[PDB]
Amino acid sequence: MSYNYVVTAQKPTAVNGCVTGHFTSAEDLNLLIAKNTRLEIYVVTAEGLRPVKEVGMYGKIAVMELFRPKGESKDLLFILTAKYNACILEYKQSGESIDIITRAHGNVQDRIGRPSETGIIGIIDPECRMIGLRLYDGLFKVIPLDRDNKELKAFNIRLEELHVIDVKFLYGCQAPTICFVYQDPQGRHVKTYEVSLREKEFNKGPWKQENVEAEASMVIAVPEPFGGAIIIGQESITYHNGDKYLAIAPPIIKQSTIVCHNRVDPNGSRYLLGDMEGRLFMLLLEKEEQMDGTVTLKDLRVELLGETSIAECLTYLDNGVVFVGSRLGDSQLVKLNVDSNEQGSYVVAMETFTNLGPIVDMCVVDLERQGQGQLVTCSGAFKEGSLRIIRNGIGIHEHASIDLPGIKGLWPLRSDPNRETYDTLVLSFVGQTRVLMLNGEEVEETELMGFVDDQQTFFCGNVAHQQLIQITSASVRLVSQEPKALVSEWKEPQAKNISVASCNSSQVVVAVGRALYYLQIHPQELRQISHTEMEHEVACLDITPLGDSNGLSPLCAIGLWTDISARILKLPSFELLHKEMLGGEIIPRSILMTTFESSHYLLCALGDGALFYFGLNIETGLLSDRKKVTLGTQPTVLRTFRSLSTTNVFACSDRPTVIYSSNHKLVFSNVNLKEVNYMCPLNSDGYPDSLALANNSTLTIGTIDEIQKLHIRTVPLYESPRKICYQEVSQCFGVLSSRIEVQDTSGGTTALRPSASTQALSSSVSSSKLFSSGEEVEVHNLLIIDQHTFEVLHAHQFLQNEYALSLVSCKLGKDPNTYFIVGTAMVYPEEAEPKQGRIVVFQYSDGKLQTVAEKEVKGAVYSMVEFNGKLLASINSTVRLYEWTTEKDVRTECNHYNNIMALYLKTKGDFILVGDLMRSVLLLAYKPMEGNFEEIARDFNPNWMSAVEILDDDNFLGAENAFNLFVCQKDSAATTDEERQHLQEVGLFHLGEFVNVFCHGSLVMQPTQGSVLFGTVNGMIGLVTSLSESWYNLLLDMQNRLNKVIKSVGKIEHSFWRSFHTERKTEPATGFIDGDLIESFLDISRPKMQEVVANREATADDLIKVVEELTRIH
Amino acid sequence: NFVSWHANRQLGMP
Repeated sequence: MSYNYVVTAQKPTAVNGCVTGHFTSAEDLNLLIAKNTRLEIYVVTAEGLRPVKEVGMYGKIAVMELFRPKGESKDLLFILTAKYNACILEYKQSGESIDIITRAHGNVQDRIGRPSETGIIGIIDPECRMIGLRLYDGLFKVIPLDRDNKELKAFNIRLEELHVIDVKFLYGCQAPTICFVYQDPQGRHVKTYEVSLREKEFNKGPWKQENVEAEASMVIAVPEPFGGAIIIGQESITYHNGDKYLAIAPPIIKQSTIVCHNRVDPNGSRYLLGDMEGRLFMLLLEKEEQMDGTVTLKDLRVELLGETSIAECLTYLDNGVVFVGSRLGDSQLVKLNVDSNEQGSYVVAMETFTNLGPIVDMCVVDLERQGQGQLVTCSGAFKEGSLRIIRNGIGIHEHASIDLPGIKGLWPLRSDPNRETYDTLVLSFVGQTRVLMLNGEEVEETELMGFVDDQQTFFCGNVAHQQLIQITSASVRLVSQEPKALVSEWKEPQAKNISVASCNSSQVVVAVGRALYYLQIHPQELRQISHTEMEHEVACLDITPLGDSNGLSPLCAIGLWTDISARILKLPSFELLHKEMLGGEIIPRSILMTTFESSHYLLCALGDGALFYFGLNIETGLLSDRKKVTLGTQPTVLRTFRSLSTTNVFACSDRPTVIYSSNHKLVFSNVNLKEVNYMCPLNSDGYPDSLALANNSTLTIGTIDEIQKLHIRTVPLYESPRKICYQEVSQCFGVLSSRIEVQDTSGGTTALRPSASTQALSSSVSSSKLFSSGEEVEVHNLLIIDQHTFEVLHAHQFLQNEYALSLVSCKLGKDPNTYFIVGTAMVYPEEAEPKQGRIVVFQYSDGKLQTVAEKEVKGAVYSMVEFNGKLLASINSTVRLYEWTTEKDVRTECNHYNNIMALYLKTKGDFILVGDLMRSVLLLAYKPMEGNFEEIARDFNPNWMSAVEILDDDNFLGAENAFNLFVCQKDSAATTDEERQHLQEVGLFHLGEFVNVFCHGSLVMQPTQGSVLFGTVNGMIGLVTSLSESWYNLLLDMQNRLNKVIKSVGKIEHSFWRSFHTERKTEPATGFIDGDLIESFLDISRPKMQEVVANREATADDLIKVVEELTRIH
Repeated sequence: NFVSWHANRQLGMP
């Protein structure tokens, strides 16, 4: 009985790799960024980066390399997966659509061999002759590169050298030659081997083995004008080449290890280097021309340009622009300057890209006291540390709220032909019309002398020549502003009522059922121009000029009534150009034509809450993209509003949606509101850049939030945050963080920069006397953070050498107070395990932080959890329950303990508990007879756990060292005294992330069961839910069919990819389903869509809908 | 130390 569902809620945001070249075309400069399973492809432009294509791989990317083989148009792409899927890819832009073709591919796994330390390295020879792979210790796999070998059959060659640190092919070699630093006792050395692929050996190298620094770790192959290698180490950098040897020991380098490099100038006269501390360096090579003897290397030099943010990834682009790919902090575009600016930096940031960093810990809070779901994360590390607040949907802040029932339309109004700020609002009601004035933040209800009030208004705008139009159902009126009078009035030849309005600024198009009349507002008179009659009754109309004319609309959008169809007309005539029959018999509700980017959009929404969208030339009228994307269930009404640069579209419904722009797509995000029926833009004298919104019975006006589907707040900390707990009754957060100080000349610690713990509004240090028994030191604190302003209210620093490891917010025993409890540990470098720590109880209740209790404890307080009125703490392989005395003292019964190392811990409101001991998941219940915990059950089958969660009483989610998820369940069968002691892996699944935190919660609420969010090292954020027999099978069905349909980049089976894989075993996946796969069903053509469907009922529509109910899960 | 091995692991390795 095991059925689980898993979706991405936020795609991975950490950058794992990035590379530069010519892959879009030979005549382009691209940036290729590797997220986890994601390849992103940019064009380096002049403003910055132009996205072109974002693609999913069924595999963690581990090698990403561009190269052009002999006689080749553009660059090709080599990709090696962590599960050893190889492939070579091509960028084919054939049509107006873009594809990634698999020119070759195969799996390069070896049945033999241990995965090397320093990991998979992949490299490509300058001649493009071959691909070198270092996957396993003692083995070097060569893949020969020729026009054939579309399977990448390869061969291994024994590598005599046990333990290779880094490898590159050397430039300018009369045969592929390898260069590498390896380790044997005696330190490290650098060596060469020619690759003889002819006979599959190594031969000799083109130059002797040489010793290198103990910490040497990067090899750079310098290109042809120079040749040889650079070897970057600790405290020393050296050039090697034949008998030529150069070396420097610049002191600046001596701190932080250099982690990455990039070549700036194709001469290799200049390289960028990056630190762990994010200091960025220029490495310059000095060329010494002979006068006939060509160019030689005189010296090496390094200069500190400044500081980026900690980089996985560094890519010189064009003209002093650098992309900094960051894993532990936000990514960024950075301009390099010749002259050092203020602060003395050569580096100036142009752009910053959001990374949820490693999500180290998190929790869900209904932040602004709404039934929602805000995620708050401890993100990043060291100076990149921060909090992140993740919000779902787009919000709007309520300035004014005048209630007023039964509104049926809204139009903004301005009592001055001069400005662009309005001061009048128009509320059309069922039978009536009442106008509003605006003093500032005031709203009074008199009318305009020229406006009807006894009829219903279908339009109210501003026209031409000091004028203000009302198109009431009885007649289209015209009023002059300066001359306050009805300057003319059009009515229907036979006094029939106007049905559908339509009015830009210089043009009018009404309809009386099937009949249409095009009039004009040429000075001070309503002048008729045209008349046609429609094959059916008109449902909706829209006209707003699109570019080449300002006010004078050349085209007409129209919705009909029986053939449920939309069309494009030509207003001078009305002649029928292109018409499109939709399905069903539900009428078009609204239709609208607008301009966004390099696509002129005309879309139409139906009456059941469905929508269809269409791109179109304002030139002619061709049907473009078409996918039935449903919103609410109320007939949607469409509008245009001014925002940032680009001005967008707001869909009114019971499910308020806003339509933005993606790469060059249109974004679909929730608005965070009850139900909107009508909405207009604004610019008021008392309510500037705003929007007006009406429901069943309220009028509203305010500001609009970002743009994305998830909105993200950032709270920089400039240090490492490790743990976070929300405290409701105190309206704030406790965060444990730590910062790094250094060995002073005074001996002690200094300040490598201001951060949250050093710049807090107030502070306190530990005065405890519990203990009396050139270098880097962590210094740990407890931060108290306002849930509203996110300011660092108070910071308490723990003792010298005390690391805080665990944190909790709870009431204890009989006491009504909420104490934030912190479990610590005295940490010294020489020791393997600590023997000392404390449990401190603090109180934040008034306006400050009080140390209530201290409890000496014989080890490190790895985790803790409020049990059932007591404090369950896991101290260094022991588990002990603590009592909170009424004299405000914590105390245990020292013979009542546990032999468990609970690195991760969770509690079921019952007397239960999921731990981890000696690499396993365990289940324990409290037995008060023994004042103890009993070991109900265990998962034998070993697993290096990374996180752990209770789904319900019988099912337990785990995550592990090999990026796999699993569900353990307790046997419901006989010999309940042996087979009961064994819980069982009912579910398996290769997730491809490293999970640090699960927690019950959702970001959705204002149909399936459950909701567990999770946070990742890559910064991913997932969601997990339970299903049921039918769905799981149906969806399991849908998976296998979906595999056969979908084209996957490097020809990798989803089946292989999602299969649970460790060093020990490879099982297929069980009890799990990736929403990710199940959601890509919507991103298929109706064709391939009707394939997946052949055979309850089963249909392309019955089921399209199923998947959407699932999308609303996150 | 085990302790900082653990803090390293949640960062990945660093």
